[PDB]
Amino acid sequence: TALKVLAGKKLTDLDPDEWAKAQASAERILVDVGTGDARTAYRQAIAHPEWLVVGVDPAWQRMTETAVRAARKPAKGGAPNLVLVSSAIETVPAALHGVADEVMVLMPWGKLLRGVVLGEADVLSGLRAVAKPGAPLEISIGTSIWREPIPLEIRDLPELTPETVVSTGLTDRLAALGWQVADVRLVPTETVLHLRAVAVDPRD
Repeated sequence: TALKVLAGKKLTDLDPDEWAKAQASAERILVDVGTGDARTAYRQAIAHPEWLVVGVDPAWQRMTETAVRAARKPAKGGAPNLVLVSSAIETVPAALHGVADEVMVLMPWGKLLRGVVLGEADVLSGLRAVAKPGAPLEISIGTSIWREPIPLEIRDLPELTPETVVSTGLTDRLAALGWQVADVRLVPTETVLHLRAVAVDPRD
């Protein structure tokens, strides 16, 4: 019920009332699903102190170094608006339901990457669950991963292009789970596939 949040190197139960207070005080709430070492989320947190930047990742021990520098005083690189949550997107806590003004999936790997490419329901629904209505979903995937050697988790999958996003039915599956595709574009450095969706009612 309380979020399992990082406090430096240790894991912590975040006080449900403090969690609500932080959201209210924030002008915008941004959720980074799949953070890695979460230093991208940290840079965002430092760049936008009025934003509540929530980093979500199951591998919480890789975020610890960032969590340490974030826990410091403001004069030494502290980011009190950064919240690193230990969780998978497939099984998100109820405290994370509908909290996001924006959901980002930047350079995913493993199940998150494969889930996004294939359009797995458990992943897409988990992404949808944390978003407020009208919230944008940003997915960024570097297309260099389909060069050899190709990572195992997308090894059997054809390269994701704007045309394949449609032809594979990924767009349909996003639509059936509450995500309305707004834009898809290749951006070259390495080409980066950008997908933009908006949180809506699940149709088909």
